Amino acid sequence: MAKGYWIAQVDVRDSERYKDYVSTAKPAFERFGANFLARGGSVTELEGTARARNVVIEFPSVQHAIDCYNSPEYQAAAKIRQEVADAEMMIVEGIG
Amino acid sequence: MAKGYWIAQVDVRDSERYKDYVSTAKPAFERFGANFLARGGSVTELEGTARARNVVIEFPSVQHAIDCYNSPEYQAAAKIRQEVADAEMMIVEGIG
Repeated sequence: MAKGYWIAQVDVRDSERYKDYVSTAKPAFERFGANFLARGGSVTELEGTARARNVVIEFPSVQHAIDCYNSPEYQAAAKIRQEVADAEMMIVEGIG
Repeated sequence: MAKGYWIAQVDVRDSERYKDYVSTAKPAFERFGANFLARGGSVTELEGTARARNVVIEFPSVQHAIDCYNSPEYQAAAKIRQEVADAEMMIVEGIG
């Protein structure tokens, strides 16, 4: 399979409650083989404005990434994030 | 040494000229150790609106990625792209 690249771009509103999301999402990420490539590292804006917090996660497949997002655990954690942060999130299929 | 992740999110108006950008960008990418992880692969939108073409390039370091972007070669190619597409581009530092 091609890898699935989960990419999240995030501006955190409420940093205390954002850790609540990070910690309750973690079991879903681990169950689905999340390989974290970047999590909130230094951002160099080249063209356009970037959100502050950028995350790139490699999954064994797009389907692994989708199932993780859809898991009861991730879905519950996401409720938290959605209230305390603005984020665009997507899965891009890796090269074949 | 942390990797540099060049992430480009692109909506292309003229695919024909965009191909000219890709091929003229290519020697710069090669010079600076670009390892393409995703290159316009299908997008699953999870939250918020994605641009159609999304590129994830792994570079040996953030400085490699920056040097690639600032090189006369890439900058010449980029002018084609800036004419024919809307794009956000950034480098995120890998884990570390």
